[PDB]
Formats: sequence, C-alpha cells, structure tokens
Amino acid sequence: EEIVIPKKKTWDKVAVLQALASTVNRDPTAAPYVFHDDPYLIPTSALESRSFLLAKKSGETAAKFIINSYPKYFQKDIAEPHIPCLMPEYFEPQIEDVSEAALEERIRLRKVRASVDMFDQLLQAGTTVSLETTNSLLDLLCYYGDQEPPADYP
Amino acid sequence: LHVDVPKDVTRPTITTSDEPDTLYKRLSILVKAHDRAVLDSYEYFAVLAAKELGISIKVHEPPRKIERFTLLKSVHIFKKHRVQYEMRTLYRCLELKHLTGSTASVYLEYIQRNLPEGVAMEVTKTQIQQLPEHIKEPMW
Amino acid sequence: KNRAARVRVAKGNKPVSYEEAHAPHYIAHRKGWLSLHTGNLDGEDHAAERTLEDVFLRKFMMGTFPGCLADQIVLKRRANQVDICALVLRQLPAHKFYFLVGYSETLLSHFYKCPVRLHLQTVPSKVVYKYI
Amino acid sequence: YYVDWRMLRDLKRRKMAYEYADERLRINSLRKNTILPKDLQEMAGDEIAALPRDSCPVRIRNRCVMTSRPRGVKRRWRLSRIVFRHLADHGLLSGVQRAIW
Amino acid sequence: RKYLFKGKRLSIFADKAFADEPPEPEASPSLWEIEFAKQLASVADQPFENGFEEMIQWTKEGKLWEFPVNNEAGLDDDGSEFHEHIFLDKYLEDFPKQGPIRLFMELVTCGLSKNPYLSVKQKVEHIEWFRNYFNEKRDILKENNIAFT
Amino acid sequence: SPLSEYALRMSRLSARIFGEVARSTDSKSMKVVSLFSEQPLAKKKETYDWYPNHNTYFALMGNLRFLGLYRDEHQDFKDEQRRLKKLRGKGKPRKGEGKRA
Amino acid sequence: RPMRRKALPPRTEKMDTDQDWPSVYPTAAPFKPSAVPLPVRMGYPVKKGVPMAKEGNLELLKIPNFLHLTPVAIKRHCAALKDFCTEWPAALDSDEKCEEHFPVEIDTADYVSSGPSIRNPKARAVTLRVKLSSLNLDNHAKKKLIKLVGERYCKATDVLTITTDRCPLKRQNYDYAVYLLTVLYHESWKTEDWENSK
Ligand SMILES: [Mg+2]
Repeated sequence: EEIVIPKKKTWDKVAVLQALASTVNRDPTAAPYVFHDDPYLIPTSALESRSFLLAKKSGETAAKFIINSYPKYFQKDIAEPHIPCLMPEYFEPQIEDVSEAALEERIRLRKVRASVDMFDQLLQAGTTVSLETTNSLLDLLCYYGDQEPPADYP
Repeated sequence: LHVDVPKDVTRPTITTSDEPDTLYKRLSILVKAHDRAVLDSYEYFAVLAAKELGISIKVHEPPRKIERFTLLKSVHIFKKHRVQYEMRTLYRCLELKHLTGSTASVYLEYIQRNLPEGVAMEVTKTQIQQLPEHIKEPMW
Repeated sequence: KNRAARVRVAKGNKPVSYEEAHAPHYIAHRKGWLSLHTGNLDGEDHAAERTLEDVFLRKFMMGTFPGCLADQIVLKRRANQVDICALVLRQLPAHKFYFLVGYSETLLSHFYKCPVRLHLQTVPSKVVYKYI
Repeated sequence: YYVDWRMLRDLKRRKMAYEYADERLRINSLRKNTILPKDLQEMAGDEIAALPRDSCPVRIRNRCVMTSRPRGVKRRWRLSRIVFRHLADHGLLSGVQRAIW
Repeated sequence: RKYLFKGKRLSIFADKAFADEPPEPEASPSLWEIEFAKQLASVADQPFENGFEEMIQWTKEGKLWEFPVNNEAGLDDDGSEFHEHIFLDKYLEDFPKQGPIRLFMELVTCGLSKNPYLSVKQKVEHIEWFRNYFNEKRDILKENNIAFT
Repeated sequence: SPLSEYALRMSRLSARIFGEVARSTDSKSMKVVSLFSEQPLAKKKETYDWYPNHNTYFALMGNLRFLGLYRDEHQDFKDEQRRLKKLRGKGKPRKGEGKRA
Repeated sequence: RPMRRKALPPRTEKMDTDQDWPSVYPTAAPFKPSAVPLPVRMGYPVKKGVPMAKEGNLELLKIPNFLHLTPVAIKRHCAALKDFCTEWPAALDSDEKCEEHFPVEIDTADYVSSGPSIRNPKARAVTLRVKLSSLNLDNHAKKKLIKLVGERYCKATDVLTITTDRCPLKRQNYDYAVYLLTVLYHESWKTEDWENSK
C-alpha cells in the first residue's frame, strides 16, 4: 500500500548550463566568441586579432583603474545576493599601529618593502614575533625575491 | 561542422541521493508581459519542452489587466487639457501536474533561464506530504 | 497643437529615422519600446529604480561614443543581466571600439552590480526612413 | 550636486528620520495606549518632543528625483508629470503607451 | 620494442602501499602553494566559446543569479527558528510578572512576533530598551503603585 | 448576541494558539501591536533611498570628463560661454572684492 | 591619406541551407542582421515603399527574438535534460489517490523578475491545506477543531487552511504552519473541564 517515493537527484548550480552547452557545437562561419559579431569588427588578420584582444584588455584595465582609484563612487551595493567580485578593491594596509598583527596584514597584502620596515621596527622595539609570522614574511620575500610584486599603473 | 566533430562530449554529473524527493501535485506558472506575441512564443517553447520531458501541461489565458492614469498635458495651467497613459498586462498560465522535485527544478531552471526580456514569472508550487508523525497518533 | 516628440515638417530635406518619424501615439502600434524590463508589469516593484538606471545608461553611452551613435540604444534586462544594443556609425577604428566596450562594460558592471554586456551593430551611415 | 537646495534639505530630513526611527517608535509606543500611568505618558510626550525636528517623518516631501518638483509627482517612478511625459512619449518607459479607448 | 610500460624501472622508490599519509593542507596555504595553483588554472585558460560558457563562469563567480530562482538565496536570519521569532516571553522575565507593565509589554511582544522585517537580535533590542526605560522611571512608577525590578 | 463562557474561553484558547492578543484590549491599545508589527515609514527603502545619489553621478562623470573617457556636451558648452564672457569683462568677481565694499 | 576600414561581407553568405542552426544562435542574443540568413523586413512602409530591410533595423533589434529557441534546439536540449528528471510514482495515478496517502498540501510561491536584487517580500508566505476527514478526529475533537480555527475551516470542502507569513523566511513560516496544525490537533483531543458547560 505504502507509496514508494523516488530518490531525489542532485546537481551543481552550473550543471544545467553544462548540459545545454554539450548540445551546441562551434559555428564554422563565425569568429571566436571573444570577437564582436559584426563585419566591421571581425579581425581580418592575426595582428588585428591580437590587437583587438589587447584593446579590450586595455579598456578593462582603464575601468579597474578608475574603480580602484575613486572607490567612493562604486560603494553603493544594490545586488542581492551580494556580489563580492563587483566591489572596489583595497590593497593598501589600513592598520596603523606597529604590532605583529599589522605586519601580518602587510604580508597578507603582499607588500614587500613595507612589511620589512615594520618587521625591522618590531625588532627595534623588541616585541615578540611568532615563528609562523616570521615565516610568512620570508615566504613573501623569498617568492618575490625582495622586489615589489609586478603591477601596472600610471 | 562537416568533418570536425566532438568525440565524447563531457556531461554534467548527476548523483542520485538517498533523501526522498518532493512530490508536487500541481505547479502553476503565471507569466506576465506587455506583449501577447511574446507570450504565444514562450507558451509554444514551454509546452513543447514539457511534452519532451514527459510533463503534463495545460494552458489558459487569465483575463488581461489594463491600468490607466491621467496627467496634465501642459507645463503650466490649461487644466482641462490632459494626457492619458496606460500599461497593459497579459497573462499565460502553464498548469503542470504530478511532478517530482527533480523534474520541477530542471524544468523551471530551463524555462526561467529562457524567459524573454519584459516577462515576469510567478511560480506557485503545491507540495503534498504525509501527516506529521505526532499528529498521526493522538497523545495526551 | 501637440509638440511632444514630434519631429516637425521642414521642406522635404530633413532625414528622419523610423523612430523619430512616429509620434507618441504610435507607440505599441507601429514602433515598440526602447527598454524592456519587468518593472511596469502589474504587481511588480522597482519601476523607479529601473527607470533611473535607464536615464543614466543612455547619457553614459552618448558620451562614451560621442558622435558614433546612429540611433537610440535598446536596453534589455533579463534576470540581473543588462544588455545594451546600440547602432553605431563606422567612424572610429575597429580597435577603438574594443576599448570602449571593455571599458564601458566593466565600469557599468561595478557601478550597478550586475553583469552588463554591450552589443554593437555597425552601420555605414544613418538609415533614413523618409525625408520630411 | 543635487538639483537644488530644497532637494538637499529633504535628503537630510530623510537620513535623520531613518536614524531616529527606532527611538521614536519605542517612545511613541508609550503614548499610544491606555494601559500605562498618565504620568509616564505625559513624560514620554516630552521626550519625543525634545528629539530634533528633522527626525519627524511628516516633514519629508516627495519630490521629482530629477527636477526636484514638489507637486505633480507619481510615486511609482518618483518623477514629475513633466519629466514622466518626456520619457514616456519617446518610448523609453517599458510598457507605457498612450491610452486610446 | 620500445614498450612504454614494459621493461626495467629505476626502482629507487617502492610501491606506495601507504599513500598520501600527510594531509594535503599540512599548513595553511603558503604563497608558494597559492601561486602555483593560480598558474595551473592559466594552463587551461581559454576564452569563452559561446554564451553558455560565459554564463557558467558568471555563475561560478556569483555574478549571475542561480536557477531555479530562489528569492531567499543567501538570506538566512542568523539561522534562527520560527519559535525564536514567535515566542518572546522568555525575555520578559525581568519585568514585573503582573500589573500594567506586564499588560503593556505583552502588547509589545505580540507585535514583535508578527514582525517579519526584524531579526531576533533586533527584536530583543526593543525589549531591552523598555527594561532600561522603566528602570530609569522607577520613582514615577512607585508613585503610581507600580513596582519595577 | 452575547458570548457565553464556552464561547469566550474558546476564543482565548484560539488566541493563545495563533499568537493573537489574548486579553480584552481597547482600540487605542491595539496600536502598540501595529507599531511593533509593521516597518516604520522612515525605515522603508522607498523613503530613505527615494533619491539617487546625485553627488556620485556628478562627481563620477566630472572625473571621467577629465580623464578623457567621457564627453559632456553641456559642460563644453558652458565652458566656452564662460571663456567668452571673461574676455568681454563680465567674469565672476573674486570673493570679498565685490562691487559693494 | 586617412584610411577608412572596410566591413567584411556578411557571414550569412557562407552559410549552407543544411547548417546546424542551433550552433549559430546557441543562447539568447540580439538580432544580428549579419548572422540571420533570412530576408526579413520590418517597419510600417511609406506610400509606394516596402518595409525596411534587416540591416540597420532598430525595430528588429527591439524584438525579443526566439532564434535561440527553435523546435530543433528545444528537442536537442530536452534530450540532455532528461537525466535530471525523476519518475513520478505510478501508484499516484489520480488526485483522490494522492489525498489518501498525502493529505497535507503545502503552497510555496517563487517570483522571477528583472533587476539587481532577487528579493521579493511575497516569497515568505506559506499555506497549509488539510482535510479534516484525513485527520483522525473523534466527534468531540472535530467540533473543537472547527470552533478554534474559525473561518479557516470551510464546511463545503471540509478543508482547513493555515496561512503563515509572520516569520521572515519561508523555512520558518513553513515550520510554523506545521506547528500550528500539531497544536490544534492535540488541543482538540484534550478535554477541559469548562467544556462541560457548553
Ligand atoms: Mg506632506
């Protein structure tokens, strides 16, 4: 008499899109999806292909520069659920006091010269520094070889 | 592609759990739009998709709603001269029946992701479950 | 006489587009809507916020592509995605368009916290519906 | 820059009413009943009066967000009749058409 | 002849009867391990091939809504329960057990139970406010024959 | 008709189950339940966020005009009317040095 | 001296009439006159004129096209999506059969709209519907259950409807409605001394 209820299948949030993607194949008469679908904007040569994908990246970098330099204009969040990847980034330490904790922040932000200055200052005062924290400093310095992380800016 | 074809396309992983599945006796999908033709095309897409997955579907058109309001035409004075505006809302109801919870999620995802611009959905799931174990037996 | 959104008659030498030719009373009859969202449907909220975003998005696109827009843009919202469909004249070099798309997309995606895509159809010149 | 100084004053009135909402709710509850001694109710009537005048939520006026017009506004869009008509008559509002019937 | 898996081997190592004995996160991910993982990702980093792959990436990053739509996605009110929101008389123990203050606080806690726009923490703050308010007004209440705390 | 004991005691048994007011409360005293069951007018997103942040748009677009990524036809128009006006000698006086001393 | 770039010929010219159209429009996109191999025209025509052509046609761009959704695509899509679906129990072949084994009906509503926020206030509400015949109720209990619930009970259908929206979330309102049923059922069976005075 008792009805048998089927056992519910489960899948990832992107599983349905992955299933639909499997059906379609590449369009032979179209340029790669990155390139804009227009006759005027289709890359004729291999140089225009790379140059079109270098002007697009440049425009993205121009926007990320503005967002990260004038963050007060990009702080109102109207997106529910909240989107972390569409918020301004902050890379400069905001902990002013000179403590082992402040050094840990600089190490997390991966600043090499600033962390060395605060580590030396901590040694000058003589305040205790954890061996694990001292290792996180060496990791950053050893990995970047004493040079600030490579970045591009004005 | 004429000669160049994928060989063994990768397919998402669907793992059957040990939890029992939801049982929806009914599932009403009320789509709304300003355009009837969009509702006709979406109705065709949704009814075809239901029939292809084995779902039982019926469709009816709830009466349309028209909201009208009046405004002052001139910027200054000339009260008697007005302009009227309206927004028309059209409805298409897709009544599904006898759906498990796995069938209702995949179907709703597929049709919600393809919901045209200017169209709003109002799903109304109706689940059926047994009685609470406490209620089953009277206890003093 | 009604002066609203009517491109008045000149002397047969003014090239008006299809959108400009038709007065307000032809909306939903001969010409559609430039923006399509769900915020003016019955029992739906956030009409005020969707409309304000549209006003800005049109002023942004005009300034970002100055003199390169052949017609008004079309805004299409689906879920949280925003899609901007603009007819643009072929004045600027091709690589410059890739820059303004990458810039205008990223900037408006971090400003309204939604995925924003720009769709550009390039015309050789403005399309003339009739000479009025 | 906001449209005018009148819109700026209203914006401040809206941000100070939000700050004092819980306070004015908790205190005003003591007055809108017949269960508490009238001595307490008369005193709560004075604590609410002492709060800043811009906290009072009846001093907020709905103005057009784009022109700061005090009257003629439609609450669903927050625009005046003149501004609403310009966007509507150009096909820029989604689903708004002229009413012929 | 040149069989890939038939022939002599170095034999310096032995068959791994024990495998992966130390856990993969022996320590918190170091900069060296965190950066090597980023480089492995770039190895398979190709541009989007269609609109599906773009939407898949947005979904993995949280940019695009998940489907089917859940209007309460990521919206948990401190993992509370229905009984926590509705039964709030546990917090009225400090107040007088009877009298006008009890009659008033009953109306306050009845409304708070019917409030869907507040969390339990916020509702408690409303109750706590009145506890401190009546304590301050102890002298006026005593004149009216009401004894508080 | 009047409510007999059975009717009244059943009504109280129901209110206790459904979390309703159980005692006899005057219409005046029922406002306390309303105040604490409803979001206040000043706490609703429509009121406190009635306006768009006009400072963010004006400041952001002004900054973009100076970076060369945005073109403001209106501002360029005003910039040239000021330039021409200054040449004509009708420019803005310096503060504290107005016509009246 | 300045060189103006030349647009390529539309790629529709290279499209065969037996192509795999789903690949051309895999997902929802705007109408691209250079990718749709159709001589479509749209626009009210001027006197002694034909409707405007597809290239540079704002009206076609304003349409929410269904090119990505074609009968060939929809059938190919659903073939992949079949693995996700689960089979309805065959025994529950009728509505009455479901009421026998599953008397409780829980109503939950979702809303899909366009905007940055996925939040709708109406999604929290839940509604429980049970028939009193399905519940094991003595003659005394059924009379007590019907008096307590008031207008929630409908004599014509014999259905008790409990609507719970007071709690913030849907999982809280759902658990509350199940709770309300348990207390009403258990209380109805309990007999109080004051009940003998009816
Ligand atoms: Mg007023």
